[PDB]
Amino acid sequence: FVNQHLCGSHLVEALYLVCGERGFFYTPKA
Amino acid sequence: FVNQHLCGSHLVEALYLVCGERGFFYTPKA
Amino acid sequence: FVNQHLCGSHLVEALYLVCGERGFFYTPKA
Amino acid sequence: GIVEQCCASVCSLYQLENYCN
Amino acid sequence: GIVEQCCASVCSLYQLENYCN
Amino acid sequence: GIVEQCCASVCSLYQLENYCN
Ligand SMILES: [Zn+2]
Repeated sequence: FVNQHLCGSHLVEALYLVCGERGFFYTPKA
Repeated sequence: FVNQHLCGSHLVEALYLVCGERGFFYTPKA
Repeated sequence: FVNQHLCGSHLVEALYLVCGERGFFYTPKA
Repeated sequence: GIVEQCCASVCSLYQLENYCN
Repeated sequence: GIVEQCCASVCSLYQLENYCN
Repeated sequence: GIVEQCCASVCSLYQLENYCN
């Protein structure tokens, strides 16, 4: 695997691709 | 709902997600 | 057709949309 | 316009409804 | 955090597994 | 190359056909 720069709605896709059936939490800082 | 920064092909997705069955017009300035 | 600025995972989509059944090669410089 | 405002600043989904048919 | 690190610097898929349930 | 030119400048779909098999 390679090191990725991920920003946006593009990232959460990788959260789904990585996770999938486990589901994830998406926690930005605001 | 939250305020979004949208740019590109990423935006037109939100146009589909917002609109859907109504359809939309996509009008950039050029 | 119009001239596009393409960067990222967004691009490879256009590689699929352009190519499709032919398949493509994705060759970045690193 | 929307494309410019959503991309130079932020816009809301309510503003997006304006361009649905 | 991840959102910030993947977006200010680079992160790996191994780091992403940490936020799966 | 294409990845760099489409991402540093603009490219056209005709240029993309060159990398289909
Ligand atoms: Zn993007």
